[PDB]
Order: sequence, then structure tokens, then C-alpha cells
Amino acid sequence: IRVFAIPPSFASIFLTKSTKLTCLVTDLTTYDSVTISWTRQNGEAVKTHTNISESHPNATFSAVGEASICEDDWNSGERFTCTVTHTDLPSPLKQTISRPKGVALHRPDVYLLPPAREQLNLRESATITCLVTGFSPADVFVQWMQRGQPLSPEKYVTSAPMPEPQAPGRYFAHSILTVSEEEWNTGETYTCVVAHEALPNRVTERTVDKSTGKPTLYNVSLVM
Amino acid sequence: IRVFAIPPSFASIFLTKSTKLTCLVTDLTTYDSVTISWTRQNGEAVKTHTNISESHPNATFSAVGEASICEDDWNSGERFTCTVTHTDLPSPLKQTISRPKGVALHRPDVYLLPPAREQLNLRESATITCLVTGFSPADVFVQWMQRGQPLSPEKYVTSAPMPEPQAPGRYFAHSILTVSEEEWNTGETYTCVVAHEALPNRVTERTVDKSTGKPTLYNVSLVM
Amino acid sequence: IRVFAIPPSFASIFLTKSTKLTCLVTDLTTYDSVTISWTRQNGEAVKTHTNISESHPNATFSAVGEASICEDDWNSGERFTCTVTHTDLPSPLKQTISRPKGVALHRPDVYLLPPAREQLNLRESATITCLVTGFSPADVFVQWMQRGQPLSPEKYVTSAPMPEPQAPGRYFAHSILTVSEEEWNTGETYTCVVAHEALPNRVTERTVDKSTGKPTLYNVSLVM
Amino acid sequence: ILPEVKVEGELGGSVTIKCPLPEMHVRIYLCREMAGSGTCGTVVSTTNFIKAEYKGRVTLKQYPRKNLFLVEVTQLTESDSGVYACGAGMNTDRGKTQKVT
Amino acid sequence: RILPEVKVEGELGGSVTIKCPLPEMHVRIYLCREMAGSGTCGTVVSTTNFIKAEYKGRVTLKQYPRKNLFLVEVTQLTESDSGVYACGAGMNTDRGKTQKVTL
Ligand SMILES: CC(=O)N[C@@H]1[C@@H](O)[C@H](O)[C@@H](CO)O[C@H]1O
Ligand SMILES: *[C@@H]1O[C@H](CO)[C@@H](O)[C@H](O)[C@H]1NC(C)=O
Ligand SMILES: *[C@@H]1O[C@H](CO)[C@@H](O)[C@H](O)[C@H]1NC(C)=O
Repeated sequence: IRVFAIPPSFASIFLTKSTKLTCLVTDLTTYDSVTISWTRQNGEAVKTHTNISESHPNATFSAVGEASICEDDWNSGERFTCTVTHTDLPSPLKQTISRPKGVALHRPDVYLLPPAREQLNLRESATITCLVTGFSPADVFVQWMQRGQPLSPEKYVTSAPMPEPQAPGRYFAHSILTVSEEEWNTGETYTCVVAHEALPNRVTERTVDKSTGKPTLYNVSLVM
Repeated sequence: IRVFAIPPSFASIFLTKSTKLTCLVTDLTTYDSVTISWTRQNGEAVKTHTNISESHPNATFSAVGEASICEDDWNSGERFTCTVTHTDLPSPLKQTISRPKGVALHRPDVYLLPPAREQLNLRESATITCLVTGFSPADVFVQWMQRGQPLSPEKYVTSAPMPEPQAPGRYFAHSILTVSEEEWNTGETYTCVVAHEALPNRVTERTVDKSTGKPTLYNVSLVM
Repeated sequence: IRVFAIPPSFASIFLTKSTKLTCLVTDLTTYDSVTISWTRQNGEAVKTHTNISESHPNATFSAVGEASICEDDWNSGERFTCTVTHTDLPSPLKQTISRPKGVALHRPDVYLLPPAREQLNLRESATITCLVTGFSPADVFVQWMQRGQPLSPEKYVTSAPMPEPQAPGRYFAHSILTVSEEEWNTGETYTCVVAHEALPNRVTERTVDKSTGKPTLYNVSLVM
Repeated sequence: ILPEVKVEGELGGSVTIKCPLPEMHVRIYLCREMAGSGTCGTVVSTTNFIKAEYKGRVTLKQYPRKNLFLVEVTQLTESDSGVYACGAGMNTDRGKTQKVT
Repeated sequence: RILPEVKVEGELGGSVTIKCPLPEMHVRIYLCREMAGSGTCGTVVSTTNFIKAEYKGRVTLKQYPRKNLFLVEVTQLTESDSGVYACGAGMNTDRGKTQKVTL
């Protein structure tokens, strides 16, 4: 008899270019007339849901509620009221959702580590690992592009941000891309794209290939 | 006899991080009562010209039509009507702008050309070039950066777009950032960051170093 | 009815070596023998008409005439007074124009930057860029001279001069020539020819090919 | 893989070659190897480049459902059957996928 | 450098089965595929759950501990100019190859 609400994540803001607000119904009976009201904190109702979902087999009845505003309107710290009233949940619903001001703001450092030589010696799939250090807002969107076009999200597996031990406020996250060994040995792009608020252009890139790790093996001098 | 409008550019959109719906009429009369109604195509007049300038018909509107709309579909999406009644106009001059939609979206191709050898030999200065060729809708926004620090716009100046010869629709642009030769001879990242609508996630940078052409595997030197 | 004065440009006085004062009339329809009267300051320069057309798409074509004087006369700085007499205009008149004097002369510095390695990697086309800096009668005429003589003007594109970042008076321009990769790869010299006032004898030539970057003394080749 | 599919031959005939289209929206091209340079040279690409010798005589076509990039040489002025190469990516030389003499 | 050449000529309809020797020291195995002039055999299948893209779905592995053999079967076996399909054990792939196999 409780309906959760989710504030949008910066990943979704970058992905869809537009801020979206959602309430998900949970633990209700199966019904059809469930309706949801999305309003701003000032009281003016924003555009409400469209094409609400159907019931849930696991008795956790779920419905779709959508509120669409730009990135700036959500950036304005606009609290929204989420109201649900129907027979299944007779009590009126009210929700308070915000974005935690007072946070720190550091630029993430993105280091792109090539696979270990042991991985290549297996001649099996090798893991490249964008390691994204010290970013305080703890909301980052790591992505991978090969040949200029992003790869499928199934191929790589970025982790959830965790605090960095040396500095409390800062965090870190790692993204692993498992790609074929033959693909790695043939000079590839393999770029890692990190999207974060503290970044100047809000998006940064790094590139690694077989050539980056190759050191200068010959120092020819030509004394004369 | 129409109300000129200055649509925000993707350069203005990216630098400002917001849209500034503007119908300050280049070439009109501003005697008095020149109301700008920043109406939407649905007839909802949202925020109109707030902070509008003075009543001066210097063969143009001194008074502004500028506002602050919301980008996402509030720059793109639909169109925005500006209905201007004058103190001498029974029929208010009206105009809607859909940010000239309908163009062909191409991704820019960015090449960083390092300073010429003769320029380095003169040792007076050096000019790094950021050639941006192949774009579709012609409105790119180029900035330079150094180790993640956005360089001041004073020391780099970028040409406006101009019809590529081989490809009719595509455009090209030059952003040259002029350093110091003693800055170039020591390693400095000097990244070029291009913000364009058609790029993957609208941004892509490419850096150049004094050691960017040198073959890596062998450090040939001449001792005399 | 509308009087226009088009002064000779340095490009014209370079290409034809004969300066060509231009005056034009607009807002009038083409009756017959369309022209603009011609005089110099002393009135001796009475010349003949050219560019006869029946009518504009709106049947109000601008009458065209031309006059010729010695090339050094325009650079002399004296005012030249061309009359304006045509059958359509109600009352003849005269206008005077001259080269704007008192304008610092700085020698152009010309550099040729070969296409980036990535552009050659695409193996589609390659842009050789002629960068002209530090010139300020705000005029430059750049053309491309390969294999002895002149390439078609469609191939190269020269940007309008744009005021430099550091040096206030001194400007710059860029002229890109787009040629297929195989000629570059082959070896082909492409000259760039900056005709300008502040130049010692008005013309400067520069040459770049595939072998300019390579060092001549040492030749280190890595073999597998 | 060297499935040179077409050594077809006519002064005015048209040869159509099917080409592997990976679909990750990468630039896909028809390339031609040159003996003197030793490096393959682009003749057709998703980027609108048409080689000097083949101006207007070659066309490209896309089928995502069939995953086919067809290259059509409509007038074979019987110039040298080259060892042509399908490839993808922004590196023409090393990005080749298949050969098609 | 033992060199069985199975040479199953079924082409599209063939289903090649090759039995390579097996140490039985619980070490991982692999079926190398000498990659086009690299020299580094790429693994088609192994004790590790990796199967190549090209040989996916059709390549299967079966064990014979008592017979000291590992049987790799390419069921579909659709033509792909088969080079030395070495089978070998060990964490290292190119060095650990034992039996070459030509198809
Ligand atoms: C002349 C030359 O190229 N040799 C250098 C030398 O200057 C340097 O001190 C040392 C270690 O960096 O060995 C070589 O790399
Ligand atoms: C070789 O390496 C040294 C290391 O300090 C460096 O100073 C030198 O510039 C290098 N040689 C060249 C030609 O750059
Ligand atoms: C210079 O080096 C290149 C590297 O491949 C080589 O091909 C060329 O022959 C060398 N020049 C001379 C004159 O041998």
C-alpha cells in the first residue's frame, strides 16, 4: 500500500536530455483506474502520466507516472507532489522529492588501463578498465564508444560509485569492457566517456589502444 | 514588415547552458508600447520579455524581446510565437520560430594541426589549428582546453562556418589557438573540444602534443 | 535611384593588373543602354557600359557600368569622383570615393600545414591549409599554385580575414585546399600564393609536400 | 576471408557486389588496393567520396534487415579488376573486412 | 609436434570431430586457430566458457578422462579455410599447444 518515487539520476539526464520524474506503485491489488497526479512545489500541475502500465503478476501492482521538465527546471530544485487516489489505495498520496544541495564538486579523473599481459596470453576475451577517480557528487555516467559509436550496454559493466579511502568526500567507479583479444591486438579505438556535473563541458573522454603502452625500446643517438 | 527574431544558437545554448528566446527586432520601430508576447505555438504566452531594454528606435528595437525559455523542446520541439503590438500597429506583428528544423545532421570531423616548423623556428609564437570539417547543420561551438582547464577566449579565435567545396551541404571551421613556443616545446595537452548537435553526445575533443607525430619506438638524437 | 559605390579590391587589381572603379544604381528598372556615368576627379575617365540585362526577376534590375584608370591611381589616395547619369533615374549626380589611407602595414607571415595523419588515414581526401597571419590593410588574396600553375578556384576556400587575438591591428586568414589523398601520398608540392600590399614585392610563395616534415640527415626505419 | 564474388566482365555491364554491413552505424566503404603504394585506396564510402576515375559510375545501397552494403559499378570501362576491399571504421587501410576481386 | 589432419570433407554438411590428447591434470585446454599471419593461435573453445564468435553455437567439447582425449566437434562446419587447429593445455595459449590439426 506504498508507492515509491524515484528522483532522476544524472545518467538519465544525460541520456534523455530531459529530466523525468516517476512514481512506481508497489504492493497493491490489480486494478485499471489507477491515476497519478504530478505537480510542482508552487502548486501548478505539470503534464501528467501517459499510457499507464498494467498489473503485476507478483501482486506488487505497478503503474507508470511521468512528469517531464527540462534539465534546468529540475536544476532549479523544483520539488514535486506525487498524488495517487484510487480504491486499491484509498488514502490520498503525497510525496516530497528534492536534490541534496550543499554537496561538494570535484572533477573526476579518468584513467584508461589496458588489459594485463596475462589476459592476452590466454588469447581469450580481455578486459579494458576505465577507472574513474575522485568525483564528489557520486553520480556519474560511464559509457564506451568504439569507432565513434557507443557499444551496447551489455558488453561493459560499470560499477556503482563507492567512497575513495584517502579522501572522504571524493568517490570512484570502474567500468570494465570485455572485448576479444584479437580485437585488442588490432589497433582499436576503445574510448571511455565519463559524464559528470563537475566536468567543465560535463563530458570527458579517454582513449587506449595497443600502441599507448608500447615504450621506446631503442634510443638511437648519432653522435658526430 | 515582420518581427525579426534571434534564435539561440547551439554555441549560445552550450555556453549559456540555457535557451534565450529572443525577438529583439533588428530593423523596426520602438516608439512606445511594443509588447513582446513570447507565446508558445499553443498560444500559451509564457514568460515574455522580462528585463527588456529602453525605448529607442535607432532604426531597430533597443527594447529587447529576449526571455529565458527551457531548451529540451523549448528551443527544439515546437515553435515559439512572438506577437508584437506597437503603439502604431492595430494588427500585432507575429512570428513563430522552430529553430530552422529540417536540416541534415552530420557529425563533425576534427583534426588538430600542430604549429608549422617555420613558426617554431621563428620562436616568436605558435598557432595550433582545430580544423572542423564535415558537419551537417552548420553551427558548431569550439573551445580549447589545457589539462582540463578551459582556456580564456582571448587567446583563441575561431572562424565562422563556411560551405565546404567538395560536399555542398557540409561545412568547415577553424579554431586557432595561439600559444608561446616555449609552451609548445614542453609537453602541453592543448585539447580541442567541439560541441555540435550531431556529435554522439554533442561533444568530442582531440588533443595534440609536441610529441604527437614522433614515432614513439625510438628517440633519435644528434649530438654535435 | 539608389547610389552604390563599389571600390576596387586588391584581388581584382592583382588578377587583371588594372584597377576598376565601380558605381551602380539600384531601385530602377532597365530601360535601355544601362550604365552609370563615368568621370574621375578631373572628369577624364569617361568609359563605356557593360553587363547589360533585360530585367530583374522583379523587373527592376540594377544598371551596371564600369570605368578604368591606372592601377597606381587607386593607391595614390586621391579622391576619385564618378558621375551618375542614367535614363531611369530622375536626376543625375556624382559621388567620390578613394582608398582609405592611414592604415598600418604589417608583412604577412605564411605557413603551410599538411593534412593530419587521421585525414590521410581515411584515404578519402586531404586538406592542406595556408595560414596567413600578421597582415593589416585587411586585405589578402590567396590562391594556390601547384605544378607550375593555378588550380581551379572551386577547389580552395579562403576565409574572410579576421582580427587576431593578441595583435589588435594584425589579422589572419585561412585557405584550405582539398585534394585526393593519392596525389599527396605520391608527392606533389602544392604552392600557396599570398598576394598582399605589405609584402616586399607584393607576392609570397610557400611550398609543402609529403617529404617536408621528414628529417633529411637521419633515416631510421623500424622493421619486423 | 577473400570471397572475391565478382570477376564479371563487360564493356557496359554493371557489377553488383554484396558487402558485410556491421550496422553499428560505422562508416562502411568500398576500397581499392594500389600496387605502387601497397595501401588500399577508398573508392566509395558512407561519407560521400567518389573516386576520380569512378565519378558517377558507382553507387552504394544499404539494407539493414539483410545486412548488405551493395556496391554497383554501372559502367565497367573494363579497367583493371582490382582486389577490392570491404571494411568499416575511419581507418580504411586496417579496417578491411572482406576482399572482392 | 604431432600433426593429425582430420580433413573432414563434408564442407557445409560435414560435422568435424577431432580428438586431441589430454594431460588430465585438470589444467584448462583450448583449440587454437592460427590467426591470419599473426602466429598467435586464437582459441576457438576452451575449458573456460569462452567460445569464438564465428565458431559459436556449432563448436562443442566432450571429455574422455579414461581415454585421455578431448573431442571438439564443429557441427555445422560450414567452410572457413581451416589452418592449423592446434589443441593444447595451459594458461598460456600459443606456447602450450601440443597437437596440430589441419582441416
Ligand atoms: C643522447 C641520447 O639520446 N641519449 C639519452 C640520454 O640523453 C639520457 O640521459 C639517457 C636516459 O634518458 O639515455 C638516452 O635516452
Ligand atoms: C629523448 O629523451 C630525452 C629524455 O629526457 C628527451 O629530453 C629528448 O628530447 C628526447 N629526444 C628527442 C629528439 O625528443
Ligand atoms: C627513409 O626511410 C624510409 C622508411 O621506410 C625508407 O623507405 C626510405 O628508403 C629511406 N630513405 C632512403 C633514401 O633510403
